[PDB]
Amino acid sequence: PISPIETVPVKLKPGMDGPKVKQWPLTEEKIKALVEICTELEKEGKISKIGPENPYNTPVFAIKKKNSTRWRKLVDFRELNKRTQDFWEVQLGIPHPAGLKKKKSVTVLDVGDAYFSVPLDEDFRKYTAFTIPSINNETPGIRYQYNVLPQGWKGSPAIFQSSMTKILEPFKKQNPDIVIYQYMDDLYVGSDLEIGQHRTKIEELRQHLLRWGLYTPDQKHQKEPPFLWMGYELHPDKWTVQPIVLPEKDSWTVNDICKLVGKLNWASQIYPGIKVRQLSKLLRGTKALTEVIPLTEEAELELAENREILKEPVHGVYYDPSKDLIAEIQKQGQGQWTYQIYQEPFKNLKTGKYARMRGAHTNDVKQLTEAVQKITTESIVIWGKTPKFKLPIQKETWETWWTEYWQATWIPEWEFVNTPPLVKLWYQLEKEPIVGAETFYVDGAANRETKLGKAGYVTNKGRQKVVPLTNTTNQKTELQAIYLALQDSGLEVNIVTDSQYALGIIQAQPDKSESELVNQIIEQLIKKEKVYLAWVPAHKGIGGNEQVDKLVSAGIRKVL
Amino acid sequence: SPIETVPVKLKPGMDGPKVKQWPLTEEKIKALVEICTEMEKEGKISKIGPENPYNTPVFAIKKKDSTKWRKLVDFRELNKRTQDFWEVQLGIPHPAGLKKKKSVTVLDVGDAYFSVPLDEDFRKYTAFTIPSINNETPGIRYQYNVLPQGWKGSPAIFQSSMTKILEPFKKQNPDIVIYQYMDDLYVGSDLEIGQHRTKIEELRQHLLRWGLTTPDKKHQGYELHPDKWTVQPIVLPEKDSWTVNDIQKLVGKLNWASQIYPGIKVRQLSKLLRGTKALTEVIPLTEEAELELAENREILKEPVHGVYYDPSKDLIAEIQKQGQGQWTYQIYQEPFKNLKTGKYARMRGAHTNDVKQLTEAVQKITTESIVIWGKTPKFKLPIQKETWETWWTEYWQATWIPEWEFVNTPPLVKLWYQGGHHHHH
DNA sequence: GCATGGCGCCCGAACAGGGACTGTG
DNA sequence: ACAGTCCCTGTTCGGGCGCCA
Ligand SMILES: Cc1cn([C@H]2C[C@H](N=[N+]=[N-])[C@@H](COP(=O)(O)OP(=O)(O)OP(=O)(O)OP(=O)(O)OC[C@H]3O[C@@H](n4cnc5c(N)ncnc54)[C@H](O)[C@@H]3O)O2)c(=O)[nH]c1=O
Ligand SMILES: [Mg+2]
Ligand SMILES: [Mg+2]
Repeated sequence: PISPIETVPVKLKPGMDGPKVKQWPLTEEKIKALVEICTELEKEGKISKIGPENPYNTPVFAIKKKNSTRWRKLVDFRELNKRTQDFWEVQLGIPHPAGLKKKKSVTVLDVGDAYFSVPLDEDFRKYTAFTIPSINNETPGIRYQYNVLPQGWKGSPAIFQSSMTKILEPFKKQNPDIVIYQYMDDLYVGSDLEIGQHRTKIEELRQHLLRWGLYTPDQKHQKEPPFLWMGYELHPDKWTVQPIVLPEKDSWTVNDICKLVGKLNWASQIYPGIKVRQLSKLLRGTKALTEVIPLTEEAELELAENREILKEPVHGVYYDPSKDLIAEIQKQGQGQWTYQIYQEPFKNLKTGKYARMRGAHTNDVKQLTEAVQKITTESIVIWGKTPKFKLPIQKETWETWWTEYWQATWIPEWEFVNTPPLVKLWYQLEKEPIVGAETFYVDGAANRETKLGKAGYVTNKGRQKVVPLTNTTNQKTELQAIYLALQDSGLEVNIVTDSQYALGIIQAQPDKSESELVNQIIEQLIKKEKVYLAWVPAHKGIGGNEQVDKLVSAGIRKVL
Repeated sequence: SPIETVPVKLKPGMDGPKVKQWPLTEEKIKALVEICTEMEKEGKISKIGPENPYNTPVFAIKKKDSTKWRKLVDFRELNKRTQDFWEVQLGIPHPAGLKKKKSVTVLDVGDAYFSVPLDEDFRKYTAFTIPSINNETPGIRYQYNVLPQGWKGSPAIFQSSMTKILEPFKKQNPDIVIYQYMDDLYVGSDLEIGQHRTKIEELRQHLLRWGLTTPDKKHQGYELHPDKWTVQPIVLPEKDSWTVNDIQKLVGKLNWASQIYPGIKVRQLSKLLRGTKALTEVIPLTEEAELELAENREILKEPVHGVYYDPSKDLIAEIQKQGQGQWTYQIYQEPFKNLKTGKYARMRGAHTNDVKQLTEAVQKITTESIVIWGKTPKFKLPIQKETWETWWTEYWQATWIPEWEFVNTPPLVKLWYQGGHHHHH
């Protein structure tokens, strides 16, 4: 039976007409499937045969189902969708087991031919016209036109979900105490009644739907502890991902690496420490899904260590609102971070990782801060609150930071945990000049046409140096200078410069970078004991600044 | 007895807003769902489907002295697309008055707007979607059927009414100036605080007789005083002795300053660093040097020339983190042509949470702008997009929301806007 | 020669903005 | 004294994959 629920009004974008794309070559064998199906949807009144006047059409096709025991008709309304009004999607996120609370009784149902049970706006039906070929392709098959939500349309998912919510509204009102998670047509109903009483409600519901056209086949979990839901196994007290099967092969293609990392990342949900960093580098730069990329050293190793983790399966524990949450993070590797949120020490509620490296030059504090924020958000989405943080960073370290960094910054309630490695700033620039230390005035310059460059320094103790540079940028030189000044520097040095660019990078105390040079500058700074970089308006004839310039900009701005 | 509506012609080639909803907290949602059930009951809003292609985010807030949650829509983007409507067809005029008054109070009169019905056509654009915790269910969508709290177009419509409601009050009190900017009413007078508050209490009353509600507080000063507002500019440090480092830095500021005021001269001071010396090395300021310095120090007193406000341009606000819980900001329309410049101190009855402070600071700057130009500035916030987008709502306390923008640019100019002048005692 | 919506991750291209040279006036 | 250009960095948006339906 179709549904008695009001259809949602849909329209095509202004000035545009229906689709008139022809039916493409189909498997004679496959065709069978569709012809079978269309004969059913016909008597069921879900679709309708149509006359000659209808000029629209859209290629259709089948695809194996979950158990490959049947087939799901799909339509290629790709051309229709572009000519169709926009919809605001009502699906905001995805449920998560770790956000689920315990309930004495539970059940989960699904809707047989779900889309196919929600009436499709009448006047829009015209365009949903398609054509089924004859078993032998002698003469035109039967032209059909959907009367219900057709798979492969912008509107179907959102229409249904919205209409499926309207259906559950009454029922929800009457039984405030029942919990119903609805993802599409997938229903998870959990309560604190007794097994039998439960079944009752479930009968109401299952029937309630039936009055609305939402048929409910007996392929819905009833009295089973292992509940198959949203890709997980839901147990009375615990849960976990469903069997996760990493691919096993000698050589790999680009696409193969994707399928891999995507699998591994989906496992990061609960399997702590999973890393895909290196594996991901393999797909750097334009490539092609087919191209056969080779697993480097790391990757081979990573995939391995990462493979030894999926050995001993893990489980997650459900959510208890009766006690605040805890999220702990640790520094995985350079750039990489992993975390886990729990309520009881060993019982991890859920795990994850944060590797995204944002920026050219940063450090650990800032990245650490990023994860905090990343988790905070993710936590509000699942539980609605922000958890307490256990961070491997000195309370003193951080205070220094936020009280010295020029940008506003903050971390919620958090406590220090001495679980190595530990985050810390690797050096600090002196606030005031150091007495009795070589004062390096540094600069550099370059020709934006020859790309040649001189980066030089000159000190008060009369020492001096300039180096020539093949193809550089007016910026890099200024950088080089400071490098030179730091190399040839002592253990306590003063460095004045006119380069904000340079000065800028250094002042944020970086401990990582994509810039070769900077890492060198970095390294050199750690080794130092008391550094102090100063700034001075370029071309203003100040102290030694004036001189270095004269030097470094020797043969790049003389004459034209 | 029917009740009319004003059609809201949207600007040509203007598409409505389509903003995704940002995840709210346990309480925020709870409270928001409740606020929405009633509003839907009182017919303020109605449930919509996905056939409507528009959206705007919403959230909730709990104000000072208040323990009731207030719905808050971010029509910021709708406001932008509906500007010609409220800035041209029907625009609330800004009186230069309260800028001058000795005391201004702000009333949340906004609730009035629910009283008038919103045009049917423009309604599609007021859509909003309430999220659900851990995504139990697909977001519920609603749209307003009455002027909504937060759209600049609402105060534009009610203008007709509000004025009438006030003609009496404005008659008996010919000195009090009242400005209506969005959901608020700025009431300013020269009276004494005690009498002022009273006149306010009378205004609240006056409003009640005309059915308008003004949320009341749990009552545990508050009101703004456009007098203690002082534009304070740059100050060259003054010390007994001087080192190269010092003179350099000084030339720093001065040089940067020469951008604001063109009078600054650096010539003589530059001479002091004539030649490559050590930093800690001490230097005595010469006769011509000392003059120039003081000569300059004088210039920094008279504000620039050409700082004339111009309604046809946007208003830009910049905040500098000075630390120690101290903050500084400048508001301008064209670079180096500051229209104002102040600071921001510590929290009373609260803590030192870096972010929260900016949040408070930003709001501070905004009202001052409202009071002074009856426009909101575009803020250049000194904090990472995420850090901010993570907690600004958690500390926000105003019905309006400014148009912010993020930026990072350290004190390369070495503390160009803070305390420097401190000689020996 | 094979579709839709939603979220996640990773990658890189496209576009934006801001300081600093450069040339012409 | 003001565009025109270059370097560098940050943000958004699109493609692929994973997972759900
Ligand atoms: C995965 C996927 C989903 N979807 C959209 C469209 C689809 N809605 N519909 N129709 C909705 C729900 O997905 P679901 O995975 O539940 O598929 P659907 O609801 O289409 O069929 P379902 O999977 O529920 O059906 P089965 O699990 O294969 O079989 C259930 C059994 O019940 C009996 N049964 C079902 N209907 C009837 C009936 N009318 N009369 C008698 N017996 C019936 C029958 O014996 C069958 O074996 O998501 C999509 O567009 N593409 C996809 O790739
Ligand atoms: Mg189904
Ligand atoms: Mg230079």
